Amino acid sequence: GKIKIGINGFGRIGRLVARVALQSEDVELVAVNDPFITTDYMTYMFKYDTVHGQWKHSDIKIKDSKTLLLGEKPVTVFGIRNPDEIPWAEAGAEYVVESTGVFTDKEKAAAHLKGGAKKVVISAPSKDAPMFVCGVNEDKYTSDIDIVSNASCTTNCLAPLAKVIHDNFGIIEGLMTTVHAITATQKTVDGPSSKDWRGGRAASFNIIPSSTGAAKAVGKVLPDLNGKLTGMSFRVPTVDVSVVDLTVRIEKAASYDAIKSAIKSASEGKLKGIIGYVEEDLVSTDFVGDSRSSIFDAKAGIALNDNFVKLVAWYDNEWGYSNRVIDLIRHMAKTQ
Amino acid sequence: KIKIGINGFGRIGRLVARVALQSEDVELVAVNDPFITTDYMTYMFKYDTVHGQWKHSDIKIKDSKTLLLGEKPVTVFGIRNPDEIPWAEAGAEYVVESTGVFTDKEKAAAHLKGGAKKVVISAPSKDAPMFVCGVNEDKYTSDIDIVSNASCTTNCLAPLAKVIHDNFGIIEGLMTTVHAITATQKTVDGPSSKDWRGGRAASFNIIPSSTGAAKAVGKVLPDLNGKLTGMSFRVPTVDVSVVDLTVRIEKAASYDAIKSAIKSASEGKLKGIIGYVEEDLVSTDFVGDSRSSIFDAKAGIALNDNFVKLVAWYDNEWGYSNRVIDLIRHMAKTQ
Amino acid sequence: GKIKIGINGFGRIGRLVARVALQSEDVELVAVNDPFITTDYMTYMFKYDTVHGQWKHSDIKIKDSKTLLLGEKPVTVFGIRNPDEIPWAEAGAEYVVESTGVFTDKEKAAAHLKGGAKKVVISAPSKDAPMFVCGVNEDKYTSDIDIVSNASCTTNCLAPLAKVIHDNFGIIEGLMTTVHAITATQKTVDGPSSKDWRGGRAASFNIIPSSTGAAKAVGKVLPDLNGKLTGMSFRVPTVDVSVVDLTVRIEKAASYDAIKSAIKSASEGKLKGIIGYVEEDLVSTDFVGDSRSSIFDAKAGIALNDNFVKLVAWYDNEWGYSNRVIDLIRHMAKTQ
Amino acid sequence: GKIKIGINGFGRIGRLVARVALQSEDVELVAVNDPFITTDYMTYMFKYDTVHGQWKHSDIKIKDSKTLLLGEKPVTVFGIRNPDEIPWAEAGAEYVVESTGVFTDKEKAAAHLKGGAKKVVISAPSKDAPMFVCGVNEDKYTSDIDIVSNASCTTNCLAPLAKVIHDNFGIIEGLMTTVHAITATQKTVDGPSSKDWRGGRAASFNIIPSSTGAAKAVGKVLPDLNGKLTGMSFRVPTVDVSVVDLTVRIEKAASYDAIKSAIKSASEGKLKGIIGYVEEDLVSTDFVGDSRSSIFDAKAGIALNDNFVKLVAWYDNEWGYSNRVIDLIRHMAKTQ
Ligand SMILES: NC(=O)c1ccc[n+]([C@@H]2O[C@H](COP(=O)([O-])OP(=O)(O)OC[C@H]3O[C@@H](n4cnc5c(N)ncnc54)[C@H](O)[C@@H]3O)[C@@H](O)[C@H]2O)c1
Ligand SMILES: NC(=O)c1ccc[n+]([C@@H]2O[C@H](COP(=O)([O-])OP(=O)(O)OC[C@H]3O[C@@H](n4cnc5c(N)ncnc54)[C@H](O)[C@@H]3O)[C@@H](O)[C@H]2O)c1
Ligand SMILES: NC(=O)c1ccc[n+]([C@@H]2O[C@H](COP(=O)([O-])OP(=O)(O)OC[C@H]3O[C@@H](n4cnc5c(N)ncnc54)[C@H](O)[C@@H]3O)[C@@H](O)[C@H]2O)c1
Ligand SMILES: NC(=O)c1ccc[n+]([C@@H]2O[C@H](COP(=O)([O-])OP(=O)(O)OC[C@H]3O[C@@H](n4cnc5c(N)ncnc54)[C@H](O)[C@@H]3O)[C@@H](O)[C@H]2O)c1
Repeated sequence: GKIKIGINGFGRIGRLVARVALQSEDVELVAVNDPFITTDYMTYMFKYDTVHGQWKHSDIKIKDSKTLLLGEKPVTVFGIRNPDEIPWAEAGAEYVVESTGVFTDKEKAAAHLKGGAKKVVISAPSKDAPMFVCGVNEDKYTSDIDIVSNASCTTNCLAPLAKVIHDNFGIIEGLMTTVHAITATQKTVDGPSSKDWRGGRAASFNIIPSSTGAAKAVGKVLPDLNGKLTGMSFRVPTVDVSVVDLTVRIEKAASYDAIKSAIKSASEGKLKGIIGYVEEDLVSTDFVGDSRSSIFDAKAGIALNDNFVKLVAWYDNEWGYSNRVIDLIRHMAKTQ
Repeated sequence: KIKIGINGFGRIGRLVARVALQSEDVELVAVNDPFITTDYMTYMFKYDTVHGQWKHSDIKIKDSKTLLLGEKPVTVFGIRNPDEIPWAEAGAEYVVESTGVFTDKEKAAAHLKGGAKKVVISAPSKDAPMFVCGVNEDKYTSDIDIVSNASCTTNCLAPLAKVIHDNFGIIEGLMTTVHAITATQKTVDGPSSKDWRGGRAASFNIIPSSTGAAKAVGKVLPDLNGKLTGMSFRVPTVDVSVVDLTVRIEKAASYDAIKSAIKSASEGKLKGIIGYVEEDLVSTDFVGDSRSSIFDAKAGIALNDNFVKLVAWYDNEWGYSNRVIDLIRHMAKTQ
Repeated sequence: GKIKIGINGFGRIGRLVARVALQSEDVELVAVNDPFITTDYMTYMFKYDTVHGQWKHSDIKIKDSKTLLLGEKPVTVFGIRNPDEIPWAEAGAEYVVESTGVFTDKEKAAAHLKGGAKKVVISAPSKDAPMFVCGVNEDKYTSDIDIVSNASCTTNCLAPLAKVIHDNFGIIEGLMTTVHAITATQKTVDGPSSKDWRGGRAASFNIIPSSTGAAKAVGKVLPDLNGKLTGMSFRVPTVDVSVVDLTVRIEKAASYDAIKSAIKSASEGKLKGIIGYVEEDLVSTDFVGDSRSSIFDAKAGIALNDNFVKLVAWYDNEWGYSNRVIDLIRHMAKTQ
Repeated sequence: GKIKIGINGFGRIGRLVARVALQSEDVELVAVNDPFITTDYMTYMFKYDTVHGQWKHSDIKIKDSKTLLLGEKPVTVFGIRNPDEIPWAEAGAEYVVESTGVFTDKEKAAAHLKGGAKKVVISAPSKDAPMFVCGVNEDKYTSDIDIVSNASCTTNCLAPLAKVIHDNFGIIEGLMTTVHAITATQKTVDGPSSKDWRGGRAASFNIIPSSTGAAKAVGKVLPDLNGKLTGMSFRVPTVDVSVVDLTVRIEKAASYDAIKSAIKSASEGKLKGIIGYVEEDLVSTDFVGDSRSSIFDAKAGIALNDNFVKLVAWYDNEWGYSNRVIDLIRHMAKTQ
């Protein structure tokens, strides 16, 4: 080991990927860049979390103007806006997590290579960097690629479920709806959002529809499913945890029980850790802190017939995805 | 000149009263609720968290058993059993059964003992004839004294499905409703014997729930019996819900063809029942909308010409309350 | 014969100040500037509102890139960043409502005079522009003052109440707490807020303590109270409508009924329309749309004794204030 | 050996008092009564919680329809409405936690004795049963008392704070305000609530004033402060964690720093575990899970002068209080 990483954008995903790395045995966080959060403010934002509780694993302290100590393990802090000016090499950061939400293009994210980084993992979909979803197509990653995308948390939820359903029963066509928690891009009160008008309306007092390429993106990581899936979303007044509502038409007829057995076995086999399976009366909060990418809700789903069903799968959009960012880094690091 | 009474002065009861009191043809003459005194009733009727204060008329008490809406008298009852309510004394011909505990045909029929002539159950009934305005209210016959106006969800789903089925032919469909919280839910994790998920804190959880609204469409549109079903997700909003209907259709149709069909329907026969919008609206923009189903053109999406996802809004409280009154109007015109 | 005004910053307050003007008999909105809201987006943001309902008093349309049509009446639209670059006189705007939140300094707010504007009303506290509060000290205004502040929504609620109490009973000292709805400066989720750390935390899932000079500002508009009042604030998960909680030790002993009586008298007299009086079991949503600056809740308060009492007054922080912005302009227009 | 307790009313407090017992080393939960929660349903309500996470401390099994298995320890389950009919003795429950909220009268709670219980601790204020607050007057308890009250969560937060301020500076008089999270007695939508009209209004969409004698109650556990304190509450849209806002006029002049010091000193000494002290930018969710009764927030408070100040103290109305119920039981058992 240890695998040395840096994080650009110490936000919801940035801070949680830090918790995952800090709690790991094989990954070492060595640097964090965010020009909007000072070293001092960084210890506060990292220690306290409205959703995932207070950090109690180690002690948080400031060594100096730009060095955090987690315990004492040292973490360099940067406050640079331009990625091509971040000296990642100085801190030994081999892998950089691009979780700012503004450098998703391959060309922008590649700016990190200038300061000495060897690999960059974009914490969101990318238009030109290849996307990988763990448990679905991460084995397609080749080490000659230096900039990749870990897709969206929604694709990480739907992709695993669709692969199981497709492998077992064959998917003819499917439509997805995700009841999604509010996020950083939304507004507390009605305000401007030029590219997403509905997105500008007060987040916690409205059900706000939105478009999403998360379902269609499944066709990129699973080519056989190209053009057979798409969907949309409804952002709702909850702080975290979202759910996928997949309406699918399958080729091979199968009872609901049959579908439940296929998912259960997958959650216990090759996709253990990625896809979960519950059969209780759970609600959103019960999934806070769940590290799986997709937790199938057995009792919530409903079948119209043996070839037309609606499947339900939860996902802690912040926690599960953050764990997948790390898992993808772990796999890239084990490649070759 | 239609005289009505309301049993259960709750969310639906109070709003149905607002519609009636603001109507020219309907007259509320009596209200019954054992858990709300006459004085408290004036407060619960005047102030509303979501539909604003009532200023249409002055609200005052005359006596302990009589309210005055500006200048019209409204008798107040506090009876527990429906078969003890002297509806006729107040001259109430139609009784809106909105308590939520008397949906059985035989239980609602209790209002007839007090002299009521017809009863309209503000909810689905296991055995009472069901009618949805704009869908099958014309199947109503004057010999029927007890009917169901179905659920707000079914009122949203039914009209829409009828338009798509008649134009395009729905082979199969699955619906999900993102629904506002209601009175049956809890503020904090509490006991809900018949619905565990529903006992969990209402405004701090996405809460899955089962719904018969989709299956009930089969009762008002026979050709869709067994062709639809679904579920629901209760979310942290105070009112206004939305139906997401995914359907496979017989006749191939572009999304634009589907939009115009709905738009046409909204400007014709179903005008006032089904609405059509093509703006970036959100939930609160629908508070106070009297339609049963408001199609969101921009929210919906189609995978191909035979498989699509349609989105329709509905103020579960206000639109339904209006339908309750519309059914009464229709029944009253039925010889 | 109308007072021609313009609005810089088409936000919560700018948009509602616009609703008030458009429906008035004496003020005419002739121009609005907001570099973040295009002309067509402006018609959408103005028409629909999560808290105050849809605009139905008149039709809304776009005459041209650059002109709106509010019930057959034209409103010029600008999208200029720098205030000194706004051609207000072109639109004929005599009064400018500075509601962007970023130009509260008297010398920054004065940039509007460059474009031909004659008077500027800052919709917020100002460190160097004088503050006036309707019902408290607006008559102190003289026509040679060209830049003024309408204070804060909280001071507009606190000032009138404090005045009545002080004039009748004499305030020895007081401490205020405002349980305030969330606003645009807050975040949907745990986000950066360098000047107000607490204010960065998820808005609708936390009680959030906050500093405020609203009680201290009372000294500016009411000299004899200078230094005798101060306070704090808690931001809670509501969309609009706030409440002031004033605890005061008074010089003249008075029963709670006598205190209630003084406030009622004022609400029916000199302070009608500014201070309101309620004796019913109301809650926050019952005040949405109330135009008063301070609605005294007679039942919610409690006195420990005849010289120490806790008084409660509600205020639609958005609507009440917006109406006061207009009332101040009307007053200034009548001066000299 | 172990203090064997029984719980009547498996609600928020009842279930969290159970978690505390089940995690202690000295307390043994042996019986639970709740006629509205079946034995099977009980495991589900006990295991998952919207606020305090999933119970992971020990496994949960159902031995049969009358008993649960928690970490191999049997817990009898009753479903009896009338308290006088619960055979506490049969289970071995010595102390009974009366947490239904309907049997707070001394004579009504005494019903638990006819079934075999020796002591009854009511988890709410009582009109006549002796009230005790750990760290304030729990030593006033005498073995001849079999039925006591552990006061309210609010009085538990305020009393310890007032005791410290009074012992150090002397409290001449004070007025309190509590910004409180919603509770089970409130309603999801505007519904009937005859004894509390405001409390019938939509809980998560309104700021709801409410009366409260939690402040007047301090004079009960703290005789010297009788008639020196009172106040009221504001229920707001949060799921848990409330805060006390105390405005007090003190006798001995003290700078804010000296007051902070006195509180920090008490939090590290005699009142350790009861009173807490924080000097950071925290928000409500940061206190979820805190076991103290009162957490002083140094930075949130403000002083007008050395004799008139506003003190802020947080409390997880659910958790802090549940821990104190166990502590009161511990003290009673230790003073048999
Ligand atoms: N929140 C989720 O549920 C979720 C799940 C999966 C993927 N994502 C994706 O992760 C990304 C970040 O999402 P988030 O919710 O954590 O956002 P966020 O807003 O919480 O965090 C983004 C961080 O980027 C920082 N930042 C801004 N400009 C910067 C710059 N030039 N250099 C360095 N740092 C900068 C910000 O100060 C902020 O702390 C987005 O692309 C998002 O779509 C989010
Ligand atoms: N709220 C909605 O969105 C909605 C929409 C459509 C249909 N419905 C249906 O309407 C019914 C009521 O729903 P709601 O949300 O208005 O509920 P609610 O709880 O707000 O109102 C029900 C009222 O019934 C009263 N009541 C109880 N027992 C009574 C009795 N024996 N006699 C007289 N009155 C009595 C209550 O005191 C209460 O005021 C239910 O069957 C519900 O499923 C609700
Ligand atoms: N919302 C309230 O409760 C309230 C009440 C009283 C006073 N205020 C004060 O009013 C001001 C605005 O508050 P708000 O809640 O309406 O804020 P907001 O964020 O809703 O609106 C501010 C508007 O300013 C625009 N803007 C930004 N930069 C600009 C520029 N250079 N030129 C022109 N427009 C620009 C934005 O695009 C936005 O639409 C603040 O100073 C605030 O303190 C707010
Ligand atoms: N934050 C808080 O919620 C808090 C803090 C301090 C004190 N308290 C007090 O604790 C008590 C309970 O409050 P809660 O919030 O836990 O309420 P809750 O409604 O969550 O729980 C009460 C439980 O009592 C059960 N119950 C009802 N009648 C019963 C009977 N006859 N026999 C046995 N069980 C019965 C219910 O089924 C329910 O599970 C109240 O007196 C309250 O004032 C509450």
